Amino acid sequence: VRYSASPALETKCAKARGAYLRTHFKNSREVAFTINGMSLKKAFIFLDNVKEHKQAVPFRRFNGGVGRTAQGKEFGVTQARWPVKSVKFFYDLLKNAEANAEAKGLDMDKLIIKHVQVNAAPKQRRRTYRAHGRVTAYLSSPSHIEIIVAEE
Amino acid sequence: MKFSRDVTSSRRKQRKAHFGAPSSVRRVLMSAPLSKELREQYKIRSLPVRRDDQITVIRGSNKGREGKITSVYRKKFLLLIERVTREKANGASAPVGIDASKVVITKLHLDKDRKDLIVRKGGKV
Amino acid sequence: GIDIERHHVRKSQRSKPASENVYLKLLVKLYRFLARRTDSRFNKAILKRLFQSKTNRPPISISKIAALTSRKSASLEGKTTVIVGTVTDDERLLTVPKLSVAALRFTKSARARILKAGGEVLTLDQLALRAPTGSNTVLLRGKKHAREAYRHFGFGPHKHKAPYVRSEGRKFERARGRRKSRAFKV
RNA sequence: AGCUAAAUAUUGGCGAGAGACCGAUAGCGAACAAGUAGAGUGAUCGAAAGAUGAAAAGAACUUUGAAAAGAGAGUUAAAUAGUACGUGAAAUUGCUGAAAGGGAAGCAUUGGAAAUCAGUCUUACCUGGGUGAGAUCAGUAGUGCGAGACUAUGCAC
RNA sequence: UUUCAAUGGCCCGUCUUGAAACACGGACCAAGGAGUCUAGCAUCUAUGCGAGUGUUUGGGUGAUGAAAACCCAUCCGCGAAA
RNA sequence: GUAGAGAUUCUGACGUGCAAAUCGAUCUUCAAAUUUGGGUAUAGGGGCGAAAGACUAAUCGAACCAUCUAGUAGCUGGUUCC
RNA sequence: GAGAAGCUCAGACGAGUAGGCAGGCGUGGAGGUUUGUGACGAAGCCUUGGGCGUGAGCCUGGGUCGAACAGCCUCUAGUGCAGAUCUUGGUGGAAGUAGCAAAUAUUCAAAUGAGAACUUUGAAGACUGAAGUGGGGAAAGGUUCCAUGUGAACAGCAGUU
RNA sequence: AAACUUUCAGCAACGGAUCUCUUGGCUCUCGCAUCGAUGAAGAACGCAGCGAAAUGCGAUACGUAAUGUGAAUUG
Ligand SMILES: [Mg+2]
Ligand SMILES: [Mg+2]
Ligand SMILES: [Mg+2]
Ligand SMILES: [Mg+2]
Ligand SMILES: [Mg+2]
Ligand SMILES: [Mg+2]
Ligand SMILES: [Mg+2]
Ligand SMILES: [Mg+2]
Ligand SMILES: [Mg+2]
Ligand SMILES: [Mg+2]
Ligand SMILES: [Mg+2]
Ligand SMILES: [Mg+2]
Ligand SMILES: [Mg+2]
Ligand SMILES: [Mg+2]
Ligand SMILES: [Mg+2]
Ligand SMILES: [Mg+2]
Ligand SMILES: [Mg+2]
Ligand SMILES: [Mg+2]
Ligand SMILES: [Mg+2]
Ligand SMILES: [Mg+2]
Ligand SMILES: [Mg+2]
Ligand SMILES: [Mg+2]
Ligand SMILES: [Mg+2]
Ligand SMILES: [Mg+2]
Ligand SMILES: [Mg+2]
Ligand SMILES: [Mg+2]
Ligand SMILES: [Mg+2]
Repeated sequence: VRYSASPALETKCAKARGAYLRTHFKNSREVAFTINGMSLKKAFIFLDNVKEHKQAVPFRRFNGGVGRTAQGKEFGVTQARWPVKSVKFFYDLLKNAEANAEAKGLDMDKLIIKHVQVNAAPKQRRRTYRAHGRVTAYLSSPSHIEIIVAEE
Repeated sequence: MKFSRDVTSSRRKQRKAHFGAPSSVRRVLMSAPLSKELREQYKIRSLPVRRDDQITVIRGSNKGREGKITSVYRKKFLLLIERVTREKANGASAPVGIDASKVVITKLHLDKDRKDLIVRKGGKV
Repeated sequence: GIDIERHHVRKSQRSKPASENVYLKLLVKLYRFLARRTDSRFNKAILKRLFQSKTNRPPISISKIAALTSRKSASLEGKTTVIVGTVTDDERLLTVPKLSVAALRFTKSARARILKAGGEVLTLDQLALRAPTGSNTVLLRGKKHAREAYRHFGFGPHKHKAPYVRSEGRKFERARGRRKSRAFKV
């Protein structure tokens, strides 16, 4: 497997990825865009706060119809949400990257999220039944997620 | 050039007849040259290989190795030679198959039928 | 803008043969030079006819040559006949006179009978050597409109041309429109 | 009232040899467990689907994780071949970089700006200048009669 | 090459006198996708032979290796007369 | 008037439905020309019809399946490089 | 000499639908030819580099890749797409939108478990209310029955069921 | 100033075009004449150490006898 980027010293970075993860691609993109560039420890704090509805993930691109909240203010937006299912996958991937960095002996105090990317995985297909005996798609939009953390 | 009306040069037919050959036909297809000393002794150029025959590998990464033929995997047109193996991930040694055309026989597993095959093939004992 | 009406703009003639015969190309090469470096209308005539198609170069027989060169007021006694085309035989002429003919092609029978009567056969390059400007030569052509298609060209009411019919006889276009007893005649 | 071989026919069956044929949306519907899966009460209807690698050598072991997995490692000529496997286009998408943006965008002409690309020049040939060493060059002698070219033995030093 | 400024630039295809049309088809991309082959006929051209022309209905070298090449007789077609 | 059998009105809900005919309320009939299981007969210019051209497997002013059949189209659409 | 299919000098002229003709460009396969290219990388593909042509198109650098392929003269055809409510496949914007609201209704504690609004146990609160949400059958299904496990897919939320 | 939108490129996806291949098809030619009440064609159900579809076979069941070959089968 190849990560989409190498924006760090190979010897001073760690990697984690997840493939075919059954969580919404659009929500995951918004989470990734928000935690990218954060320090690893603060990313964990922010993700836990989103779980508690103390902070929110701003929805910037896939925002059609998203509701308004005073928790978007800190990011200068009005549309934000708390996609906890996507949060959990990122929390587990961040934990994996941390353990990978602990295995390479990096200084676990300057670790920064240097790269995070969500790609749309192959869709999984279900059916839904519509009026007048019709059948239409009921697809899932799983995601591929990769994370690179590095010393600042 | 071929001239017989009973011989086909069709690539499709030749490949079908080779890869679809039955077990007894594949035995003749898996033949090896005899060594120079053996050719003169028995007046025979080549023979179908056999288990318990002694060969040396003449081509490939295993060229120059020697050993008995432990098995003749005819389903794969492959010979398994003793002590010609490679290491699996878990340390186990996996045998490496070699084509019969890529070895030369240095000692025959002679027996009653093999002796009959040499005389029938015009050779000597 | 300019108000020019253009009718005879592109010349309608052949500037070279359609044939790929290499020897015809060699003859054209010879007569391109001769028609250019002499003032002879004969050489320009030969060059032009060397380009022409088969239908525009009808054959002529040795009978027609013998008749055309033996008129009462002829003086075409000992002159070379020239045709850019094939010279055929006429077996009806039982006795062939002594003739000198220059032609593209001679039929085997025509050539044999000309020679046997003491005459001579020349190719057009041999003619160029003997009469480089065509002096004292009879330039001849075969009959252009003797071919079958000219029986039919111009067919129409009261034109007396031949119809295109698959077969000949009664029941094949000899009825209404071809006689008074069947409506009208032509 | 009657029989009869051969020369003739042959998109079925069986066996065989070929082709300026098609090359996986093509060629039979079917290159693959295809008249199969599936549909219809029934008569009938009827698909989709080929390719890791020379060889599974199909990733030991360590570590994080409830796990799926990840990260180290490992095998391989190649993992930019990991079976969701040759190559791997486009639509479509994420990240990064660049740039632009007052109710569309795109295009054309001309230049600015920024970015980026090519000149390899004055090589060849000729002459002059400096030193240097060297089997030494024009006319000739001789070896197809008259004239012309050539090589070759010497001299011309 | 990108972008800016100035000037110009309506959405293609189609039927139509006339399409930017408030006429129809066209969300997007790949791959597929429509004047062919045959029995004739007509003009024109090329080639061979020419008052003739056409070996392939057939038969032969032939067995070797032969759907080819090559050779060979009598008819017959078209033409030489309306 | 209940079970059962219907289906008047709301021109109610629904109208990319719970549903290719359903849901609510209202309403008709409710001991007979009543309702109904299973067996059985009638088959396509045929059946069957207390008759609406109704019904005959979501199909009916002539079912469904295959074939004739690439049916014909003076009509519509398309028809590929410089 | 100047591919005589060549070379050279001069003058006039240039809209085009339907339509006609000519000369070219590109594709599969056939004969011939080119001590043709190629695992020291053919073909194919990508390109924020270069060159040629009025154009169809062609050549080339870099990247990717892995087994074949091209030039010239001829032969040949199932030979060139933007359209056909074209065919088959793939994939978009609409969109994290419409929505997932009939059938009164759930709550507490414990156990199990990585994880419990949905499993199991106890407690409470309720409903069907005998023309039943109860207990059986006929038709139809066909193993759906039971136990033990599992929890990828399915159970349009969840999953230890 | 960001976010956002748009275009291009690198990389990563999605998808499976392209290229190369081909135990298949299609077409031509040559050769041959052999089903069944002595139960055919077709259908069903069974048979292997671990075998469901195909091949094969029939309670003698991936087979018995007989003949040939002559060391395999193979997950
Ligand atoms: Mg988008
Ligand atoms: Mg809304
Ligand atoms: Mg529905
Ligand atoms: Mg490679
Ligand atoms: Mg304007
Ligand atoms: Mg018009
Ligand atoms: Mg228009
Ligand atoms: Mg109209
Ligand atoms: Mg219309
Ligand atoms: Mg439309
Ligand atoms: Mg195409
Ligand atoms: Mg209503
Ligand atoms: Mg048609
Ligand atoms: Mg039709
Ligand atoms: Mg013009
Ligand atoms: Mg083709
Ligand atoms: Mg290459
Ligand atoms: Mg591009
Ligand atoms: Mg130019
Ligand atoms: Mg076509
Ligand atoms: Mg298209
Ligand atoms: Mg068009
Ligand atoms: Mg369309
Ligand atoms: Mg909603
Ligand atoms: Mg109640
Ligand atoms: Mg109650
Ligand atoms: Mg019960």
